[PDB]
Amino acid sequence: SMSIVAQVIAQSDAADRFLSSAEIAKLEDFFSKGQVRIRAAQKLAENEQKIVQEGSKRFWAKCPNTPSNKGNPQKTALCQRDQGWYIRLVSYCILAGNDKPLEDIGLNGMREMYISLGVPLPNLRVAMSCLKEVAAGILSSEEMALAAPYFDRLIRAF
Amino acid sequence: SMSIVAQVIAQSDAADRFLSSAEIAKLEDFFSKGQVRIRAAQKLAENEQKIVQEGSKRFWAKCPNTPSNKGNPQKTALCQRDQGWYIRLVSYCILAGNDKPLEDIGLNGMREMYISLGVPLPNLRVAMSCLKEVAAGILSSEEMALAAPYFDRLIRAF
Amino acid sequence: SMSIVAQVIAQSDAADRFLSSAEIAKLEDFFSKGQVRIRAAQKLAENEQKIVQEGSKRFWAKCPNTPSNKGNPQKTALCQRDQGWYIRLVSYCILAGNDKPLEDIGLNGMREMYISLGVPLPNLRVAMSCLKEVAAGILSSEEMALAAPYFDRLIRAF
Amino acid sequence: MKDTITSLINPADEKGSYLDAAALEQLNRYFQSGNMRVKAAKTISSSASSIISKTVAKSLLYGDITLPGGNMYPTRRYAACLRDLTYFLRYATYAMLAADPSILDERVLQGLKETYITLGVPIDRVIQALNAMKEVLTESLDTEASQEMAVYLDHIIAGL
Amino acid sequence: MKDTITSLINPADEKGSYLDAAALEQLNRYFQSGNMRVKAAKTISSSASSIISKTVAKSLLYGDITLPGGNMYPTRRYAACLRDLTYFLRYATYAMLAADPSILDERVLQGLKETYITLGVPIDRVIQALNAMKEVLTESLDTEASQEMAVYLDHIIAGL
Amino acid sequence: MKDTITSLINPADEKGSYLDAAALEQLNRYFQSGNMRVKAAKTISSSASSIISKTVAKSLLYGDITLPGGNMYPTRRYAACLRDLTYFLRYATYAMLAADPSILDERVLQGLKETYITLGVPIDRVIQALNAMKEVLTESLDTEASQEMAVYLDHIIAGL
Ligand SMILES: *[C@H](C)[C@H]1/C(=C/c2[nH]c(/C=C3N=C(/C=C4\NC(=O)C(CC)=C4C)C(C)=C\3CCC(=O)O)c(CCC(=O)O)c2C)NC(=O)[C@@H]1C
Ligand SMILES: *[C@H](C)[C@H]1/C(=C/c2[nH]c(/C=C3N=C(/C=C4\NC(=O)C(CC)=C4C)C(C)=C\3CCC(=O)O)c(CCC(=O)O)c2C)NC(=O)[C@@H]1C
Ligand SMILES: *[C@H](C)[C@H]1/C(=C/c2[nH]c(/C=C3N=C(/C=C4\NC(=O)C(CC)=C4C)C(C)=C\3CCC(=O)O)c(CCC(=O)O)c2C)NC(=O)[C@@H]1C
Ligand SMILES: *[C@H](C)[C@H]1/C(=C/c2[nH]c(/C=C3N=C(/C=C4\NC(=O)C(CC)=C4C)C(C)=C\3CCC(=O)O)c(CCC(=O)O)c2C)NC(=O)[C@@H]1C
Ligand SMILES: *[C@H](C)[C@H]1/C(=C/c2[nH]c(/C=C3N=C(/C=C4\NC(=O)C(CC)=C4C)C(C)=C\3CCC(=O)O)c(CCC(=O)O)c2C)NC(=O)[C@@H]1C
Ligand SMILES: *[C@H](C)[C@H]1/C(=C/c2[nH]c(/C=C3N=C(/C=C4\NC(=O)C(CC)=C4C)C(C)=C\3CCC(=O)O)c(CCC(=O)O)c2C)NC(=O)[C@@H]1C
Ligand SMILES: [Cl-]
Ligand SMILES: [Cl-]
Ligand SMILES: [Cl-]
Repeated sequence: SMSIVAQVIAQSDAADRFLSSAEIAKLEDFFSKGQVRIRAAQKLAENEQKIVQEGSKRFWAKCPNTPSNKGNPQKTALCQRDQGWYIRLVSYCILAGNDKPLEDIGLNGMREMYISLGVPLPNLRVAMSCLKEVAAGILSSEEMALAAPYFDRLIRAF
Repeated sequence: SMSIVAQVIAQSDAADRFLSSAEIAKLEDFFSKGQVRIRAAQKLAENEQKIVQEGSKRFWAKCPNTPSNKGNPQKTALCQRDQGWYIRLVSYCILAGNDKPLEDIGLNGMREMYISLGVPLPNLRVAMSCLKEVAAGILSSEEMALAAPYFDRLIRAF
Repeated sequence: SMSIVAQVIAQSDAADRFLSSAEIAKLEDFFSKGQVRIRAAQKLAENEQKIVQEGSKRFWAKCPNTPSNKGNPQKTALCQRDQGWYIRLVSYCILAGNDKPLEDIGLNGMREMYISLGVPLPNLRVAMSCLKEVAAGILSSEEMALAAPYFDRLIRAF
Repeated sequence: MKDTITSLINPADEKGSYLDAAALEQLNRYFQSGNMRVKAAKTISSSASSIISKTVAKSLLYGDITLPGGNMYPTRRYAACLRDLTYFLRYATYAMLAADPSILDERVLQGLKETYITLGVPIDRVIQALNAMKEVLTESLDTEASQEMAVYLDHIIAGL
Repeated sequence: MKDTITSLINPADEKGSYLDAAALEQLNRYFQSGNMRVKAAKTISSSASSIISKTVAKSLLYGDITLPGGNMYPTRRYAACLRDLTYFLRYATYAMLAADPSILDERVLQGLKETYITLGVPIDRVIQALNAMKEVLTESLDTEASQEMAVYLDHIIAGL
Repeated sequence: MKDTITSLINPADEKGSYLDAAALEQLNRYFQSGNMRVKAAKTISSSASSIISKTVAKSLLYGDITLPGGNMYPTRRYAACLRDLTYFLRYATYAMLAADPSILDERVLQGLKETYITLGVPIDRVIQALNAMKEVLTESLDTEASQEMAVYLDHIIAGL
């Protein structure tokens, strides 16, 4: 029950009834712009790395006091890795129609992991804000209208 | 455990004891008027069809908006069939001393069947009321004193 | 596992361990006064009949409304038989070191047997009380200190 | 367990027909058995302990079966025999009131002979106690009530 | 239950990669199935009782199965058949909307054949009613919607 | 398992008689065995591990049976031998306290010889360890207590 269709079917099956008009309304809004979802996920996959370095530059301008900006390249590589991983989790949510790929994979237990690692949370605030701004410059006006709830959801978890 | 004697024996056997005075009182009232029960079941069998057409006429007078009164004779025949079947289930209850032939055969799942068939339930209200009135005119004063709890039970299930 | 030694061994064997100090304490108290047990069982065997008639006289004085005191000598003989049987079951418990010869032979299903026979239970109350008082007059101070738990156990079962 | 009324009403329901004249006729004579079967079941249900006491007192007592070595010694074996005879009387009364020995076969007479042979219970003494139970019931019930209880106790005897 | 979107998103998450071009391509054609599957699920969810009524009225009624001795006699057996066909329609609609017959296998077709053989339910009549359900859905849905419901009802038929 | 008291009380109950003078006499000399059997069972129950350690240390150790190829190699086979000797000591103590070797036959010596022959366990070494167990018990118990434990260990030896 990760995707929106499976959740709709699981809510209807639990109540031993057919698909109510609210659930038809939810699946109408998911499947009407499903070409945009394929296009947005393909675009986020296609130029992941361009987004990641162009957001890392803006993030190191807006926050130079990071564990990434400490000289050694391997914490920097782990930060670039995390930026790409969170863009992948945003693309999964664009495809799934709900933020449950971002909650189950990305945000469940994220705070405990980052506080133990020593990565500050305002640093991740501004990192995912810069990543959102770069991806807004990349995607479109209306593919970003799909992605921006999930980028906002990711940003708000820090 | 359809008949009253078998239910009495099943209640006494479950409690590992002999027949209590309430159960002797119930079997006294069943077996005292058991000649009337044989006579009533034989009479309901004997002129089933007279009751069914004479009640169908009164029912089509009191309710002309039936699936039976739609011209084609085969829904009409299925209605006459059901009237005879429910008179047979009433006679089984007269013989058994309880309404368990009517519940197990006739009323369990009856509403789902008739709502799926498209037969209205006020139509069956008035059909079994007219069938009761005709059978009251047929049986006696006191054979009908046996049948009228079961006809009322059948009527109340619609 | 009727005797106390067999029960001690069965409790130790079930727990896959040797003899605990509680069980050594129980077998110390059983075997220290085991000469008294042989003497008491031999004395109860030796003058059974003296106890039985001398207790029957006191019991017919204290309760004349018995099935024994109804003239015919054969219910009287069955009562004398039962008094001797229960003295034998007391002697088995003196030898065994526990009241399990009295429970398994004498008291298991005793109440159902005596209620079906028509022998009243206060009659047996007072019969075994008089039998205890006579055997206290017979045995000793300290052989009766062994028998009196088992006579009390027999008395309390009525 | 199937009684007389259900064993006629059920095949009429499988056929979807009324009770035909043969089955309704054999039901009618059951319905005028009727009040006497209920009268016998009332007499037995109040005086069941007395019936069992008289049954034991004229077939099993005052002999070697209640003495040591017998199978009604000690009190536990006596109590087991007493509740066995109470089972036999209660299920014969059920089968008499139902006019059908089917409750005697799926509640009483199933593995009972093998149980008694394994246990060492003397089946001839059980049969002799059931024969005395018939004589006890003859002196306490009405005339044809005793005969029907005799039929339903002979079914237990023949099963044993 | 796994649907089409989860069955592609989950292996990409185990791999830690994006949806590659084959899986994203087969997801894309599911996304332009899409609005018609939702339109068919809307049509079925409002008119489910009518679909079941028409399915029974052209495959099961007016014969010997609803007469005494049949397996749709008495009313309890009719009601059981009716809710069975409603289960079949609802889970076929779920499997059509999901584009995946996995919900038909772990909710419907598991022990069902053995249940029907033990119960005495005529499986050929069930299959014939499902064949009539396909014809009822053909006259009420759109063209390829009927074909996809036919696929997901044939999965129940082949499991039965 | 039947001990000495039950093996006398039970036939008196089957006969329905008291304990006659022969059985009550042979019970009396068991009752003045008595406190010494309990004293020996107390000594063994506290020092059982020490008894088994001394039994192994003078019959089984410092040879080729605990070296590779021996049947007390590796540690699993040593532990199995150790709990076997603990079984032998515990059931001999039970049979001594009961004054009856019946618990040695239905708990210990039943299929044991065939078990050891199938397993390859050297029965002569087991018998030699039981012979050393008797010498260990002789140095730790009283005089006739050691003799009765010797009888009940010879019963295991003769069964093996
Ligand atoms: C970069 C935007 C920010 C930051 C990053 C940083 N991250 C790490 C180390 C790790 N990061 C993760 C991340 C995840 N595990 C998951 O399951 C998910 C969701 C799918 C994520 C995002 C993990 C597991 C590690 C541990 C190392 C490893 O992967 O083996 C570090 C290194 C910290 C350290 O002590 O080594 C850093 C520096 N740093 C910044 O400045 C940015 C705010
Ligand atoms: C007449 C009083 C009313 C009514 C009747 C009507 N009935 C039917 C069709 C069917 N009726 C049944 C009935 C029963 N099945 C049972 O097990 C029992 C209890 C023993 C009963 C009463 C069934 C199974 C059917 C289906 C057809 C068949 O038997 O094969 C119809 C036809 C409806 C249709 O769509 O064909 C009708 C019209 N109609 C009235 O107007 C009266 C209120
Ligand atoms: C005398 C103290 C009391 C009493 C006695 C009485 N007893 C009986 C008849 C029977 N008593 C027994 C007793 C036992 N069976 C056992 O297994 C044991 C324990 C080992 C006991 C004590 C039995 C079996 C009978 C049945 C007859 C028989 O043995 O064959 C009676 C006769 C009752 C009757 O209806 O015949 C009587 C009168 N009566 C008293 O007044 C005293 C209280
Ligand atoms: C008295 C008639 C004779 C007798 C009886 C006796 N029976 C048993 C033990 C058992 N009796 C039954 C019988 C039934 N159990 C049921 O549920 C029913 C039907 C409702 C019946 C008929 C069974 C199954 C047993 C074995 C299990 C148990 O004991 O409960 C005993 C006891 C045997 C024993 O060793 O204790 C006895 C003594 N024996 C006679 O000598 C009388 C002639
Ligand atoms: C109508 C199509 C045919 C028919 C049907 C019939 N079925 C049953 C009883 C049962 N049906 C099921 C099936 C399911 N239960 C579920 O939860 C699901 C999936 C969601 C399915 C598919 C089961 C398990 C049973 C047995 C338990 C129960 O009765 O509830 C019956 C009743 C049988 C009876 O003896 O009462 C019937 C009549 N029979 C026909 O003849 C029609 C062709
Ligand atoms: C030491 C004395 C000698 C020896 C012992 C040895 N025994 C076994 C394995 C088994 N021992 C038993 C014996 C018993 N189990 C019981 O419950 C009881 C009574 C309470 C007894 C007496 C059994 C049944 C087995 C087989 C099952 C099992 O292993 O548990 C072994 C192990 C053999 C193996 O291959 O592992 C050994 C080594 N062997 C010697 O050489 C010593 C002289
Ligand atoms: Cl019992
Ligand atoms: Cl149902
Ligand atoms: Cl081991």
